[PDB]
Amino acid sequence: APATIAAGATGELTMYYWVPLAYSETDLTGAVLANVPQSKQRLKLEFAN
Amino acid sequence: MALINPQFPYAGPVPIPGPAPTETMPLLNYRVEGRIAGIQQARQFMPFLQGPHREVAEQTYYAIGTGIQMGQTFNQPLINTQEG
Repeated sequence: APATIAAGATGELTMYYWVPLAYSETDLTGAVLANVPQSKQRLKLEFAN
Repeated sequence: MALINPQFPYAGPVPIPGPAPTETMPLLNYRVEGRIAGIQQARQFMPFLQGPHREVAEQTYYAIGTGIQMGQTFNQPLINTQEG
């Protein structure tokens, strides 16, 4: 992100989030079985305004 | 394994203020019944094949035949009239 957007300028931002389900890549505590065709999942995301 | 000081000994522990005795006793946490959700599919479209592979390639063959074998016009030798 730019540290300062001046009067009349445009800034480009980038951000990465890791939304965890399992605890780590070697500990599967919290992981989700998703081999079920009729049961959907859902990931709701609210963004800024 | 401490040594008792005979000049300055001490007694056992005296009562002190306490930490509100029910607040050191926990509740027993109450599990409800659960379910691995959904109807599971029987098979998965796997990204790798599940069988063996071969390290080296071996040359295969198939038999073929030749053809109808014909006769020939040989160059024929001379007669052994004691020169040969």
